[PDB]
Amino acid sequence: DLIGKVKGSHSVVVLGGGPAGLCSAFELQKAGYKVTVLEARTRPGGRVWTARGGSEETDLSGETQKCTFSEGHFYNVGATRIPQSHITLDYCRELGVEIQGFGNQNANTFVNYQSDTSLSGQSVTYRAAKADTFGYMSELLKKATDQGALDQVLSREDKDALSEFLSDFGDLSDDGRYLGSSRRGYDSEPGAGLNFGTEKKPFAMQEVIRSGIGRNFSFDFGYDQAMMMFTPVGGMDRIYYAFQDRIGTDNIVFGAEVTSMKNVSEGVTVEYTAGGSKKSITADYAICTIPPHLVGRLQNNLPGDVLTALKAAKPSSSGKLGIEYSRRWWETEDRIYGGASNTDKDISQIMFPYDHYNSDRGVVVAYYSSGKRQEAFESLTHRQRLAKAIAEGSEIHGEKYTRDISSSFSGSWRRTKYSESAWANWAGSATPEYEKLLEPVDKIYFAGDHLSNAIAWQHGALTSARDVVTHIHERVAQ
Amino acid sequence: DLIGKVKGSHSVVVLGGGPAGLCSAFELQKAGYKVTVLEARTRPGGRVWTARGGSEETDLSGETQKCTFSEGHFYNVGATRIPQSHITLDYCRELGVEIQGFGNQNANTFVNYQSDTSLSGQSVTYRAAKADTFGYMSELLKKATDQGALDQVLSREDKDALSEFLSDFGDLSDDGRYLGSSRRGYDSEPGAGLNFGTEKKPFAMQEVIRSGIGRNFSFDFGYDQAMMMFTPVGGMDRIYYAFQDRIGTDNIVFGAEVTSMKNVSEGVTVEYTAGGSKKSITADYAICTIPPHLVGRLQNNLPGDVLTALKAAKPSSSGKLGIEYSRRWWETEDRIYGGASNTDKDISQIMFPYDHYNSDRGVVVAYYSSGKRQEAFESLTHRQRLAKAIAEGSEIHGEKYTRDISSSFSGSWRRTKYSESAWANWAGATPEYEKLLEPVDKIYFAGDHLSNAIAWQHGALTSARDVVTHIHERVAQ
Ligand SMILES: Cc1cc2nc3c(=O)[nH]c(=O)nc-3n(C[C@H](O)[C@H](O)[C@H](O)COP(=O)(O)OP(=O)(O)OC[C@H]3O[C@@H](n4cnc5c(N)ncnc54)[C@H](O)[C@@H]3O)c2cc1C
Ligand SMILES: Cc1cc2nc3c(=O)[nH]c(=O)nc-3n(C[C@H](O)[C@H](O)[C@H](O)COP(=O)(O)OP(=O)(O)OC[C@H]3O[C@@H](n4cnc5c(N)ncnc54)[C@H](O)[C@@H]3O)c2cc1C
Ligand SMILES: Nc1ccccc1C(=O)O
Ligand SMILES: Nc1ccccc1C(=O)O
Repeated sequence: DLIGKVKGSHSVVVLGGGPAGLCSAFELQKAGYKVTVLEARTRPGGRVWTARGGSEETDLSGETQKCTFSEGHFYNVGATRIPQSHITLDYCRELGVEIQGFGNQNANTFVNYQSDTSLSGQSVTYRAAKADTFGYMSELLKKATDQGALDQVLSREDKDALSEFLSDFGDLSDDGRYLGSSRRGYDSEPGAGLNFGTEKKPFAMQEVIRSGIGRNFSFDFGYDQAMMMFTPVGGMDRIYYAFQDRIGTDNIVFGAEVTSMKNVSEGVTVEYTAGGSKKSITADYAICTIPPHLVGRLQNNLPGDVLTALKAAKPSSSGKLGIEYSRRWWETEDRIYGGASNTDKDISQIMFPYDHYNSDRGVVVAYYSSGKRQEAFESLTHRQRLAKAIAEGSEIHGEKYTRDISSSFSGSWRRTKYSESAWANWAGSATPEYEKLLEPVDKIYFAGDHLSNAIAWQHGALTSARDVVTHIHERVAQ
Repeated sequence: DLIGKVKGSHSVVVLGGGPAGLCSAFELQKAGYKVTVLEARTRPGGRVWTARGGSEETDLSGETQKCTFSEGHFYNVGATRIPQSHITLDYCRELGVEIQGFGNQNANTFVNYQSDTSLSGQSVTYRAAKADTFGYMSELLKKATDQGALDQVLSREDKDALSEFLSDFGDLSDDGRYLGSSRRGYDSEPGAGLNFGTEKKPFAMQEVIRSGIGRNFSFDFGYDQAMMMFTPVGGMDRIYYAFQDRIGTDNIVFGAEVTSMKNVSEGVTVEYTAGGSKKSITADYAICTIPPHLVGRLQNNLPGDVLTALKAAKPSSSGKLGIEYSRRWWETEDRIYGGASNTDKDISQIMFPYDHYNSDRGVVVAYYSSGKRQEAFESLTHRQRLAKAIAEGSEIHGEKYTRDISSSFSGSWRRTKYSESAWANWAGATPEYEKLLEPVDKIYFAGDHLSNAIAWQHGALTSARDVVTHIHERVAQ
């Protein structure tokens, strides 16, 4: 469907076997091209990397971690969740990669933030934080409406409609006050007979407002984050092993470290080291998916203004750490099944698993941070990272967070070879550097999530691949 | 564990093999009681009923439906979703019954309501509706705050903190106005290069308010509805087949219509018809989980005031209708994976499946409606119910709703077999509810109708546990 069949013989070399490079290869093959993918790593998928039992990684600081998670247990060190709009889902369909729901919103996970209130550092469930925030917000807006404050922008009918909504939205008393709600939850669960349970009591208005316990609620609305969300059963990398299988390992050189990319008379020549040897491959066209800050390191004959453009896609920090617990305390004690706790601490968030519900063990993502709050972990050894994660996590979920730990494994994307970034931020943000890089450089085409309007999304890398393959095809057709 | 081991030889006859009965028998057996369950259906589970290929049901009007859903495809005609706090999840663990997420909130499903606006009968995604509703709500509160309307209840610091939340929560402009948002979604999806996509433009403040487009938002917050929600993989009934297998089919008589229940000198005697044959069983105690409005039909020696209390638990209407499509158009076209569309139409809601994502076919719950809006379907034939469900569904999801239909299957709880109600609606804890919590000598009542979670498995299971506990303490005395 992407493009028609190609007439005659035509070759492409793809640099990088991440999502953009594998998608490119896949589509080019379908159309009848000869394709070769050159991947530096020994796995397919790039920044889509799933940590499981056996995974070993040596980072740019020379520390080697060996993952020992139990069979079936894993976490996604990069890409982990997909919204419904993204072409990633269509590819899961085409490739036969089963998906399942990803818990991107949960009433029972915690918020915990510092403030000049008695709620400072205190863990509060989302449903409680929500009921209080929306209760007092609805009360206040109703107060202003009744007061006449909005008489110049609302009719009398409007005011009565708005009021009705606010009473229900905020679960207000009959006289317009927020006095609590069953929406907060219960200290004792409603049962049978005369066991009515006991609601959790509300916090006071000023402390709710000043605590900032609602600071993350808008996350629920993000176009790429709103429920429903999805993820492949058994890891996000299953998409890229499905791509690898379809392309054929014959057409993918793993452990191929590209060192040179040059426009030549016959197309593009790419030199790479694989198996200790210097190798060369020439093809009619090349699709370069190596992260833009790493492309400059190659030997090349790219024009000055292209090399300057590449530098404007600044690299960024992000990272995760996952802990296998031998007891699913979050489910058994906290009644949390998936979702994420959120905090202002460096850890940023604690993400609970979306598989093996009610089982005996599980991996928790003890932190997923970015920017400044990932810089706080980058330089730390793995052991140090873990200690900092458990310390900060115990401040949110209690002592239980320190118990029943089997193993752990971290990644910091700025510190990981062949990435050296989580994703690009273009200086000046389309920027002129981004625009420039959409243009082919003779027979060299750039592709990847940085050359999309969904940077840090697989959809970005995949729509980039698809656009580039379409361009090459339309050129070949003439 | 619920109760310690009983001493000696003690028997209990459980009437009904739905959740309350099966839980009762499970827990009693575990403590070492002799237990026999009598279930009128062929299946266990009661109002937990999952329709699959081969399912056949003749309702109280004499219409027989035969489900022909493809292998592995189904829908829950009764219980379908579980919140994290319910003991239903604990029993799924105990029983080894795999659970998965249930899609109880979706940004991409539609709301569709009648109003005296141009939005009347028009489908709007939840994310568009929310963005507009919360965008304008935040603008209006921020305006009032800035104008000094709330200076008597908020300090300057409070005002500044509230304003900060409001701009974020409403995605307001730098000058405090709702001007639209990427949160609404995109007419054209943002892609690569210069394919920026095109944001869906906002409705006006008046349109939003006067359409009542946000009337269903508070559903998201219900204690028993808030995400995350769960459901057994492959159907809710799988809980009750798991109970059945633990209890053992030698201790359950299916096809066993109870016709009498009496306190007698030897304990409690229950008469039932099974295979057209009249049978009788006597046990030391009975646990009666038959819906309360049905209890009066039995030959009995219950006190008058107990027969009167049972009549206070008024039956309620609810039903559903599933359609198998040979194409998953909701996923492929509408980018809807699970969740529900909501409406003021009789259909009430259209629920999209939480399994077989990206497959070639699936079952849509074309309606799940209660009260007035189920009465509207109850007396219709299934064919008429289908016709509608399709007409109204096509008004929300377009002409595609009418195409690629394979088969269908409906249930209406009031019209059906050994239920004759979705759940109890007590007249006016009421005195009648309270009265029925007491044994009637050696006869105990259990069910979701004697709980603070009526219309939840949690309510039936906690009722069963309390009854079992009471029987055990009594034997201990
Ligand atoms: C922390 C984090 C979280 C994310 N969250 C999500 C999410 O939830 N959902 C989602 O959809 N997306 C998410 N992503 C984004 C997603 O991972 C990327 O968009 C996608 O991986 C980009 O694909 P790419 O092909 O453009 O680049 P990459 O994945 O970076 O692929 C580039 C490839 O080039 C290779 N390479 C580099 N140098 C050489 C060399 N010298 N020679 C040969 N090969 C080389 C690399 O090994 C790599 O395989 C996340 C990413 C990170 C890191
Ligand atoms: C439309 C609908 C939606 C619901 N949604 C949910 C949901 O999403 N989540 C949730 O947890 N729950 C939900 N439920 C509620 C759940 O199904 C009930 O709470 C539960 O089934 C109650 O169990 P019970 O044992 O009290 O009664 P029942 O399930 O009604 O069981 C009573 C049993 O007695 C039997 N019986 C009747 N008469 C006789 C006879 N004379 N002799 C012998 N046996 C007899 C019946 O066949 C039946 O098996 C829903 C219910 C309905 C109908
Ligand atoms: N894709 C991302 C970009 C930024 C923040 C979070 C994510 C996340 O989905 O993990
Ligand atoms: N348990 C029920 C009670 C009433 C309304 C909805 C449901 C439901 O969960 O579908």
